[PDB]
Amino acid sequence: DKRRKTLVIIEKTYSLLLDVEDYERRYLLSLEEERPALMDDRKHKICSMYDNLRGKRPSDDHFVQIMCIRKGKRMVARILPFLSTEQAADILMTTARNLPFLIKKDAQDEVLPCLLSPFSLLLYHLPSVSITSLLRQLMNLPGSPHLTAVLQNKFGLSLLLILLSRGEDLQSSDTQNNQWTEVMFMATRELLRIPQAALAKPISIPTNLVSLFSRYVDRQKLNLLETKLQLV
Repeated sequence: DKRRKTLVIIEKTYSLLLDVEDYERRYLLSLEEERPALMDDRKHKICSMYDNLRGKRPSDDHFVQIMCIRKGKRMVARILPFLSTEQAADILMTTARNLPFLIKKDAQDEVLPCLLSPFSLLLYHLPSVSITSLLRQLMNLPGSPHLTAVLQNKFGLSLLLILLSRGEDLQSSDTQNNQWTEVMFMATRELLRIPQAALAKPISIPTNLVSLFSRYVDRQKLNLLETKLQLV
């Protein structure tokens, strides 16, 4: 159906991507000649890709449709590092907001995991509040919060872990407190609730996750999480 029309948005945007990747590529392998990067004329293309992913607010429809086609996801995964921190945060927020539905349409293709790396790097430019918002969004709070579909998914589960992890980095360097502790009591709770079998296989399991859960759970249940996630 409209998959046909959306496919056009993708190709239109894909062409922009290759152009941007071409300049970056040829510039990165010529770091002698010691010449300043000429980005003045390239910049309006990045915004164009962002617009094509959303297009001012606008409903999640435009973006979600794109994130259902195999090429769409692979594309977005490559567009991310070109976007500004805000643009990428919007994409990540919008992804988590509709993640349950995106996992369903990714049943056959299973290409979501290629977004993990791009999002990983994004999280290191995000402050405490943003991480909480992302987790709060992923878990569906404020609205009825569930994550079952998320934990039973490689990317969903791996994303949850990278978020909780980054949140540890920033919460250790010490309504955020209420927001964060709720998202942490929901995280640990739902993590203990899920059966060992239904849990997906995480791509990269962060080391500081033991310390994090040490703050919201007792020794007894903490061991459960260790054996539960190969925590390290």
